[PDB]
Amino acid sequence: SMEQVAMELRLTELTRLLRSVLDQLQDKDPARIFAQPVSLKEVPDYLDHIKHPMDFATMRKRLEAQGYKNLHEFEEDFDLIIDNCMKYNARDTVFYRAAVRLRDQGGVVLRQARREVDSIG
Ligand code: NA
Repeated sequence: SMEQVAMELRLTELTRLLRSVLDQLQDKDPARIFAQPVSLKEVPDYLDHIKHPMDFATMRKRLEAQGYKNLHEFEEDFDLIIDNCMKYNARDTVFYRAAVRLRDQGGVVLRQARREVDSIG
């Protein structure tokens, strides 16, 4: 149907907007602390601590399969990156501190992307 094609164009356009959001968020992580999944070789107990791991590569895979239906879903995954790190790592670590910074600096990027998704429908 033509209705299905239009829904598809909307998903594609959301995907394009989210790809740019994701590059912008990831520049707020120059150290590449959240670039890839936590290694289970190197942190074998990780899953006893954190039930839903997230990272930017896993988000990028989901994105390119147009697996985000809206901004809220995308925000949930971003927030898992931060919230996971702040539980697993203590306050006085480079890892926790990099989450706080990614959070604060990501907040601005997301505040405008919410306006762009409402605005552009
Ligand atoms: Na903790």
